[PDB]
Amino acid sequence: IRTPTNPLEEFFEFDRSQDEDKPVVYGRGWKASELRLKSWDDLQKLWYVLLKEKNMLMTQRQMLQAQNMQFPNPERIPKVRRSMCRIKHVLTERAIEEPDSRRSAEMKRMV
Amino acid sequence: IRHWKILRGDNVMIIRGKDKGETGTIKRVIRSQNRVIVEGKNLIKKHIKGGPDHEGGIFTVEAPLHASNVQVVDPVTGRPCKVGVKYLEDGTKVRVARIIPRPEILKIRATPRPTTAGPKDTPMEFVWEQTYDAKTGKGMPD
Amino acid sequence: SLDILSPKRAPRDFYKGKNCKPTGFHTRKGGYVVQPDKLPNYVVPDLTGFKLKPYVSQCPL
Amino acid sequence: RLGGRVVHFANLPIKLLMPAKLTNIHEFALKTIPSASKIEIKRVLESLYGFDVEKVNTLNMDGKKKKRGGLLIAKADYKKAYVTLRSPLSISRDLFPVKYIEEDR
RNA sequence: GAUCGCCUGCCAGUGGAAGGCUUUCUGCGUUCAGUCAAUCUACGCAGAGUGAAUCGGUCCCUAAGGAACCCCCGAAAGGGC
RNA sequence: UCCAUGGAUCUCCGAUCGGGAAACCGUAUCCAAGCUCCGUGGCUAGUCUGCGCUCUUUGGACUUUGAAAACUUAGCGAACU
Repeated sequence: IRTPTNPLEEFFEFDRSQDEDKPVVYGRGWKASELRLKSWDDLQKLWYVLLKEKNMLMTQRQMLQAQNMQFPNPERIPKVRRSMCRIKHVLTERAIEEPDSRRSAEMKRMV
Repeated sequence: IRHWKILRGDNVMIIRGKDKGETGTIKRVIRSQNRVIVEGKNLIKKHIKGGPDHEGGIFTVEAPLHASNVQVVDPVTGRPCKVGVKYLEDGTKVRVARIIPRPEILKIRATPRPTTAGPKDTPMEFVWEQTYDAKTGKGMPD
Repeated sequence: SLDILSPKRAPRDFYKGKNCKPTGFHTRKGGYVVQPDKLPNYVVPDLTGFKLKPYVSQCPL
Repeated sequence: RLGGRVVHFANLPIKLLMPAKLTNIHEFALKTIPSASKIEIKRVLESLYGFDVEKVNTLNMDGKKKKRGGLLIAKADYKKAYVTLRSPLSISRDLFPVKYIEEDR
């Protein structure tokens, strides 16, 4: 049950490495085309997802370094950040087109 | 750009070490020291103490040596001086003697790829292009 | 090194700030009139597109 | 163009420190980049995580700068913020490695 | 922890401006500093710490003044208004 | 990873819109011709028929300021010796 109620909880989730396993496999970051071929809404929702993730991760990092000075978790932030980069890039790219007042306010609401 | 002509794994023969005369597969290629580690070649005994990891005593492990001190074997078993190039677009680029062309050992993956996860997005959620645009525009923003 | 000044180390008559917070008049009698107009307001969307988990998969095909 | 500054992608890397070494809390502590206002953090932690904050205050420290002569190495510029919830929230002791590894000592 | 002292309208108290700029605190340590043998700290490492419609700045004004324009004057700079 | 090309973002002072205690604090117009947007008048409601706004963007003209070592050519112009 991975259901984080209590908005405080958002800054973390999922007690890692339960009784006997390494659920330490955490996948790969998004890629250029994989992001290219998506819609605007699901794009920005993936965005805020990455946001909440970057938040939880930085919070993990500094909490651990401060209190126990260990931080066993490996870095996941570069994939999170650079994927935010790619989102922003595909947006700024599908931005340009013919109509002025449309392409403007498109780039604008992006940047 | 081709700064290297000795690849991971391929059979090689020794020169000039304290153990001149031996053939081995190169376990690692340190590109910084211009050096390589070859199986069972260049043994050396480390003293080590380590508390948690049970680093506990003499370890006979293999340490590198300069690439200008190994040369690779052939189906004549010696000198290739294998510099070579056969740029014909029918392959065999690498490893021409000074005759026999080997295109690497084809190891392909150093680290295994995980075959599951929960926290992870199911594979691309099955790449499906999610109506980015199909009718020359749909999926656009408001 | 104590390079360029910064209000943390100055006399009480110093003001630098952090460069982007323009949200009102600047009142005459030493106040501040924060309008509603110039306040950041966000089109953040609801429960997000859920099939989009935080990062893509490594499971080989 | 309804509201002038109409944002669409907020990117303030809010980093909560820890509850007050507690389990049911009225107010807590962020540490963000040194350009996060009160109005901002209010309208964003209301609008993205669904908090309900009342008093938003922000003491503004700086980084731990260590030097050995001319060799100076510094860090970021925190903006430690305190935020006050209208009705206390709770934290389960097992959310993560954190808050039991920590509460050990 | 305890007896004993010294200060109590400019060497010893209280809130602090000017100045310092982590020197405050928390754990670890004692290589360096301490006018010792230092387990101690204003010392090294590690970590945390400063919340303010009302305080003090910000801001409005002007004094002493420094300049802007125009103007006047001077080989150049620039000076004067 | 990496090379080459070409594209995206591209914080601040120096500084050049105003202030400034360098790295910080304050901020477009005019006019045409563009859908949307927001009431207005039409009473004749007829594409139900028409006016006048705005935020914006294009596309102009208004809206405007640049630095170096030595070299050169000049203006000044000294004492030691």
